[PDB]
Amino acid sequence: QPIIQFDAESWEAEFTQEIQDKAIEGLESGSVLFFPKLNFPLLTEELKFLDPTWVSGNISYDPRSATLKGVEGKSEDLRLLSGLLKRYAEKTAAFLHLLFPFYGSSLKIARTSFRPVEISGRSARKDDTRLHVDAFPSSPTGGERILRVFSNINPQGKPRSWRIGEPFQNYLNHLLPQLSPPAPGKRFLLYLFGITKGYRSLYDHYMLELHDKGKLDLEYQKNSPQVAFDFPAGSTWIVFTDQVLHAVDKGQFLLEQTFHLKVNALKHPEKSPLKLLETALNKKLVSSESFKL
Ligand SMILES: [Fe+3]
Repeated sequence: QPIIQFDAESWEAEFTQEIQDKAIEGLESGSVLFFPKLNFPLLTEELKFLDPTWVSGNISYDPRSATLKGVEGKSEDLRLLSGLLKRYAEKTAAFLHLLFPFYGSSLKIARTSFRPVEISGRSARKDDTRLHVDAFPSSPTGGERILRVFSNINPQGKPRSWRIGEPFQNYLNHLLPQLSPPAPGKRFLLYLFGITKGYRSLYDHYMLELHDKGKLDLEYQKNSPQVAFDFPAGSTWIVFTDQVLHAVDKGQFLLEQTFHLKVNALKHPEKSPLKLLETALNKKLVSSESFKL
């Protein structure tokens, strides 16, 4: 069940335990949780930002530090834009705490993003029209999960077209023969040189290889099992993007919020990419891992 549909229409929705169960089981199994009626409204004063020219170098906001990046302009405009992204951070965070009480306080918010550039007009590694799991060369996770909340805020009713691929285990299996260990010492140099933020764990190395090799595998991109789904304007969806194979084909105006979650906070840690990779390669893939006696 690549997509599980939910009825919630409010960011302050109260959830029964049955729906909370459905959500966590689905999320952890690598489904997209889809909320067709959960719209994220904009203030009249924010409507001006529905314009791709605000991107100056893909605008980001760090709720932890209340800092906005990737955009230039007058102070008042940056203030408004920061307010928009801040509100998205707040609402998504509240919603996740209402929906996933099992995770308790283990949900750690990360960066908020506003994507006002049209997708259809968009290197092979960066081509997000190619199925991939999320892995960022400059930003290793150390095994932590990448959980994202997305909202289509297109004011012309245009959907956001995605493709959803096969389960992670199948993707990993398909690509296994192409995986290779890192060159000795190379990850340490990336760290010393500031190319990576923190040290790239072996887990991160392998997720990057899956991401990259998968994107270059043209036969796989073309022929692997995948479903095309249009997320309507005014909808929201929630995905472990390090586990769900995904690609975006068209659309414009998206808010996105990243959260991180430690593997030991999961209901079924064995389903995580970290544990699946550690099992497949029979080794510990993050050196900083906690040790269970
Ligand atoms: Fe992605």
